[PDB]
Amino acid sequence: ADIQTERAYQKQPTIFQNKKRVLLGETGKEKLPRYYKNIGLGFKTPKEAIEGTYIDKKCPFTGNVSIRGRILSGVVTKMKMQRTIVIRRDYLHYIRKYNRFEKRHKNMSVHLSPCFRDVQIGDIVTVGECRPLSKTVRFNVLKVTKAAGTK
Amino acid sequence: MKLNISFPATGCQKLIEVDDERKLRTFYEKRMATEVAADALGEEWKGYVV
Amino acid sequence: GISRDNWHKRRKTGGKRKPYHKKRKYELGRPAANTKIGPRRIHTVRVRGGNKKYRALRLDVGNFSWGSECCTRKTRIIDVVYNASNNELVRTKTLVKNCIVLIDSTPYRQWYESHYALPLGRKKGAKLTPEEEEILNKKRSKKIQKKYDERKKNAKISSLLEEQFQQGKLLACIASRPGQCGRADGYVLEGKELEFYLRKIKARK
Amino acid sequence: ARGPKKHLKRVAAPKHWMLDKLTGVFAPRPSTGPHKLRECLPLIIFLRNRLKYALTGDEVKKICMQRFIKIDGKVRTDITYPAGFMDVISIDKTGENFRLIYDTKGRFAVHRITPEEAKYKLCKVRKIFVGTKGIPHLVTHDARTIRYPDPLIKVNDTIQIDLETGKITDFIKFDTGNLCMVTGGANLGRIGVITNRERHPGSFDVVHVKDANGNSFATRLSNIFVIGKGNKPWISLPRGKGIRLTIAEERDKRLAAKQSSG
RNA sequence: AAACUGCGAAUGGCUCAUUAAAUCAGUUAUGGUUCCUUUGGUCGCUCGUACUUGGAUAACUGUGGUAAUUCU
RNA sequence: UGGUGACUCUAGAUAACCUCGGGCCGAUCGCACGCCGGCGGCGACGACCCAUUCGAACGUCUGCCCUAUCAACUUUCGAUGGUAGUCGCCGUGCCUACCAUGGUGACCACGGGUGACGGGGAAUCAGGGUUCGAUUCCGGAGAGGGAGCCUGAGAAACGGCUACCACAUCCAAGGAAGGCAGCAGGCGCGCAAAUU
RNA sequence: CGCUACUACCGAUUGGAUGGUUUAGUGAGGCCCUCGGAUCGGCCCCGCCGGGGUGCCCUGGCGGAGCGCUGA
Repeated sequence: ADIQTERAYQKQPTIFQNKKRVLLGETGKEKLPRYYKNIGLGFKTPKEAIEGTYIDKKCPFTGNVSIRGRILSGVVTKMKMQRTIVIRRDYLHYIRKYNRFEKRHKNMSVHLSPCFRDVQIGDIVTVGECRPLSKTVRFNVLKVTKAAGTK
Repeated sequence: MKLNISFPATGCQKLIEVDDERKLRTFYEKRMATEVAADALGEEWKGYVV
Repeated sequence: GISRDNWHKRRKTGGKRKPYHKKRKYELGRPAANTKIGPRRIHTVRVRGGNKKYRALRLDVGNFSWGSECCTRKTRIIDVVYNASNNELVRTKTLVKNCIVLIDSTPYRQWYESHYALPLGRKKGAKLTPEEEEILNKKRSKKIQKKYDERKKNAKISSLLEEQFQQGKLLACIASRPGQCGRADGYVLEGKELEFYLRKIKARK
Repeated sequence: ARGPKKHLKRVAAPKHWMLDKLTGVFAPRPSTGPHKLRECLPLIIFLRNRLKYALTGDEVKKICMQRFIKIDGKVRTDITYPAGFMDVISIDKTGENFRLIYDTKGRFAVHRITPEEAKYKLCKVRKIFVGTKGIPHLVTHDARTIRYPDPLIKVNDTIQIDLETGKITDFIKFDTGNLCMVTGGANLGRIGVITNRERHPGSFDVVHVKDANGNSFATRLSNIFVIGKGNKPWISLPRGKGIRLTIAEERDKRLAAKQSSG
């Protein structure tokens, strides 16, 4: 489970990992301090974020992003990108002339932190608005709700 | 060609029109801000540097 | 000129984009500051709002930090050995952020001598240079030697750090952007970061 | 486009200036100042359109350049100077002082005050921050930075400052039961007692206010300006006491006044 | 009066060619930026010729060049 | 110290650095005549930096006309994402290198057309709708067509500059000077629109 | 079906008309030449007597050059 899989060293920029230790008081890797924050609006930090080891600069809990703006929801449809998933948001648009609605949808590419493991296609995810993380990504997954049709 | 000579010590200037090429030959092929001994312009210009 | 706008880019669906205006001044880009190693030459560029950016073109001196000991000194930059973005940024020796550089160890070594109270380390070949052994042996009172001993109690330098200090060079990372601030600062590599970058350089060579 | 605009079309001007459309194409574009463009009152509007002391903008310029107008105790020669909520306008030559207070219809009333009450004003604080060697600071709705404020003064409270010295004299905490004024929105100009505040994290808070006659309304927290402790005001209220009358009672009062007075 | 300096000339006015999630409208964010001016306005917080320092250059005076310019 | 729903916020502390193209902590003016080599009151103008005053810029949550005789589109040329940088005022494939194959579509993608600037809004009232909106307010764009810049806080400015393209003015033929979709006025075009 | 009131498609046509729509080359340009630097500049080694903290030497106009020193 190597973390350093890139050409540059991966580490949380806040945590200093070169502090001097004591020889007689150290036997094995003692601890690596973990940087994590609690995002607002009542969202609880997942356990895997606090006690994990992954490095994600776009993670809402262990990264540099701040959640602000719209809190949305959607269902996972594709998981074929690194730390990024595609969710679909279905809604009904009212046509005034016919007094009726039509089904419409929009796909949003949202960032999924490694603190959410075993997220499946069809799960309901709560996303929060953040700064542009890529060309199309502007939302971060904050909570994953398992689908009713799951194990 | 005409020559616009000035004497900064007195602040006096005089434009003398000369059409005499051999008097101008001493200035040819010399860039600005170069000091040239101007004795060929006239018999009264002896010992003059312009 | 060079533009940083996004409306020249294909849409997320892949469709073509038709511009509604021509290039604006606030969307401009500027040529890179390929900050080589050499005598200090920094050009100043005026930016939006009247502020100033320092476009460093040549640098051989930087303010690097020894994080574990919290000892940052002005040091000379000797070489670049690793770039995590492009190999040609090492071959052409440009100073950019997060690039691994060789720096002198003389200021940190001298501060360590001012720290030195450790037992016999690496003093085999000796130096025999007078007026230098004052900073190691000196004449000192009892409580001053007691303080130096209590400092020696907590002196511990990694073997890789020692091996670098023997050669007179240290591995460091540029934590500043020389093409934007004119300064090539950073910190000396230590610990697992040092091990990782040593493996990277070894595998590259 | 290409830098800031310097004009204001007369029909794009704030509607509470009560400007008419046939006078000209332009309205006096208020200069930058302690109050926002859409919730200020340019000195020319007050001196000409309200007080009728001047007939044209040139006469307003003459009055202002004679150094007769003082806003918050300072002589202001700018005829488009933005004067706003709780600002004190003192004209010494004619010996009258005005306080810019919204009337119940959302417009700046000509509210005359005694010269004793013209020596202070109420300022809602916008932020408190610490800077420059641990020195607390305080920013008001009036864009005034007051150093070394009382540690009990927090955001959304209103302080009372003496105009001559520019120092905090007293303050009122933001709490239920305190009298308040609405400075924006549909309920702008209304005065009542704060009854309940609903907090919406990440969004705007809602404050519920009740009048003296029991009418209850609500507005966003940014629109609340607490006037006094409890139900008594620290400043003098306009001819209407912040009560908004329905159009039926307005018409009834107008008809009764027409009947009684001949 | 001239001329140097400062400021404005990026507002206003005109037109609708381009432009089909582009522009725009309502909503929200900048905790991801800059901001002349206005208004408050850190402005003896640095620990070894100050009773006022220095190349200049316009206007002005004179010599001019070009068929010609708000050229010089 | 003090805040926010949430800071890698603010404040504090130690080690240092601080740009040829340096960096803030003042080398100046205002008619009254006044005080126990000296002090003083009002101002004006500057100037770092903090305060969203005016903004600008960037985020696409939702909403836009006709067309399938347009069904698949994007990925030597970034196409979607990740990592590290460059550049930028800043977030970002914005650009570069490496890595992973993604991303969008019959809930109309992509392509084409529009006698398409968008909106506030305008033309009958049964109710519902159908058309229109170049046009005085708001937003955008452009200054013959492109492109590139200087100055500046702010312009890719055109009653600023520099080129090329198309027109076009004076010339002594060496050269010089242009941009009315500003107000008026001309010509042309026209069914179609005013006073130098 | 031997008359006209009756543009386009097909044109053994490539005869023509504001027609830039992309390859491949060339190529404008704020000269951001790190190869460039006769000119322009208070000491730099002097002419010499402007005059001093000593009509007696830390001097107030470089007359005046030398790819030697530095400066946009």
